[PDB]
Amino acid sequence: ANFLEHELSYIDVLLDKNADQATKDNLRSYFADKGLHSIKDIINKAKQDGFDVSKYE
Amino acid sequence: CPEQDKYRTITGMCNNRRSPTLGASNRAFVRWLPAEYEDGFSLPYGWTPGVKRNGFPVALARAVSNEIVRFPTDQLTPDQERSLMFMQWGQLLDHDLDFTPEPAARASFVTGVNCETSCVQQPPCFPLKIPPNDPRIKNQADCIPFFRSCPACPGSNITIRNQINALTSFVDASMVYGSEEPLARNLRNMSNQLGLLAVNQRFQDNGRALLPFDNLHDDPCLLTNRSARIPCFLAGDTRSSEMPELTSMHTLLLREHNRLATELKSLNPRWDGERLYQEARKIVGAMVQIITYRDYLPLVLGPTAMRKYLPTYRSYNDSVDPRIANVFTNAFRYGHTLIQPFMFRLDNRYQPMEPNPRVPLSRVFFASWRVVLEGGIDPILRGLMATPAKLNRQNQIAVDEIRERLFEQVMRIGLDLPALNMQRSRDHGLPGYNAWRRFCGLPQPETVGQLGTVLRNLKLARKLMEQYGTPNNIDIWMGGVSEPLKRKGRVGPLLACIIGTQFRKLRDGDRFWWENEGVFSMQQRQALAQISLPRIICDNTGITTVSKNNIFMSNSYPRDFVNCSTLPALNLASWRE
Ligand SMILES: [Ca+2]
Repeated sequence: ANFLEHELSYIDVLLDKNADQATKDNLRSYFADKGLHSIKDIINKAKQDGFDVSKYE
Repeated sequence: CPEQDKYRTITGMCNNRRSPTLGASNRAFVRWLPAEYEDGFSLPYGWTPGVKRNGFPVALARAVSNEIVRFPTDQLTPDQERSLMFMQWGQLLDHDLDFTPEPAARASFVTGVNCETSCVQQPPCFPLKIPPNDPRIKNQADCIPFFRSCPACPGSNITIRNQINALTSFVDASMVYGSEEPLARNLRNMSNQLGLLAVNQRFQDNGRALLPFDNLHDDPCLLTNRSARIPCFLAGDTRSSEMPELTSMHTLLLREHNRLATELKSLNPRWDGERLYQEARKIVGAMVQIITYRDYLPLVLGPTAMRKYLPTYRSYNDSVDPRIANVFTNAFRYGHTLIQPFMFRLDNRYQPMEPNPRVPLSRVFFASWRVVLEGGIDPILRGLMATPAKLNRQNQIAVDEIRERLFEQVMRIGLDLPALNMQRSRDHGLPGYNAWRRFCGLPQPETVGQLGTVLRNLKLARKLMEQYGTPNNIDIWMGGVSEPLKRKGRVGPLLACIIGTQFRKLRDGDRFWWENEGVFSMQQRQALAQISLPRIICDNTGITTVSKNNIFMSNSYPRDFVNCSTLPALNLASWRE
């Protein structure tokens, strides 16, 4: 169920302006299959499950 | 589900095409003999007071442990012909094969008791009661906590209760990769097309990868060192953190995966992430089969049983059941007899390593922090190669670090793992000793004297009859480990049968067995024949001198060690298409 700490790096990649859009899209498909659809769903789950998300707007 | 696949599924589905659930995860254990419950359906023997098994009171598991398993631990007999790595491989292997879910303490809310804190015997709890005059638990209203393993068909007592294997029965390195699709992808590096497994992002081990951290609601690892706040690790199997020795072997294979995928990407640059992962996973899976069947199992069974129960491989046979038998979950716990009371850690030169070279196991359970903050996995892995295993002997069965102090640091009391073993075979409705003897074609003793003869130890036989009344009632783990060891093996005939039977079925009934036609090319199979555990250690650690083959026999430094130079590396050239 819970957000995993190494998945925080995935968030850094979705928020990397110069990161290959094909790579962001595989990460978004990965998160979609987990029920996390918008960037804010992803962050909010990370936060709900015990991680600091200041640094993400 | 297709009919020209080339890689295993994560769940084990579709290995047996005629019956695609055989060996798949989260299904009931096969039963090799019908279950034996107090009420014929689900109540474990011991559950109802005054209800005898075959005319005799049920012995408290803890009393059996106290009177039969307990011995002065400083008198332990080192095993001259096995390393501690022989113990650690059996634990890690077993975590490829079987895991039996139990319910969460938080399912206690509203309903039943918290099995962790109450001694009340109501579902789902089956607490171990305390005999009078126990050496440690002096309050007879106390108990050793115990959760009943989950029923595989929750419902209405009409069917006989059975239990669930949460893992792929196949020797497929599920301990590394997951037996479930969401876990398996959580274990993956999904931020690129390199085919890697995820690694820790806050820590490394002298530049080398550590397992990622798991996120548990009640993380036991954090409790072993309050200030360090190092949580448990994330792996294919939920127990990777139980002991840093085990963590070390999980971390070894994690790196071997990524090293393999790295080579395979240099060799075939057009392969995408999925294909890199699957191909490395395939190699890593055969390495586990090879180490297991070539190096480890001959030294469990010894030559005679190795030939009887594991003849030369022919080919795949889709009519054999590859499932894990319920009894194996308990019989393969023979290895608790090999366990030393200390975690041993050694340096560059195989000398005792500071801070703490000799740590009681009861300060090592779930101590994730010692891997991260006390030197990584090299000192642990040297300790495993250059320390003897404990020898199982009929009056030195198991050490008190696991019998008095199991998980002491993360529970309200130390548990007793042998006692847990016997309570667990009762939970699982396993038949007694003589019924497994019969199943194995072995004489069944009925009298103290006849038990004496089978064990070649009249005194152990008297103690066993004192506790149990009849050899029919002896719990399978207890009787199995009480037997004299076969020549050049570490089990008696009973456990040799059970264990060897199980592994034959896992090999002969595995469509992806590494020697079966079509799985690997002829050349790939001649390359894989070279692999060894010492070489895997050489490729993924700072260790340049390792144990010589057979690593599970080698155990004294410097006598049984060689430089890594000596050892052929794995040649992946055959993968170049
Ligand atoms: Ca498996």
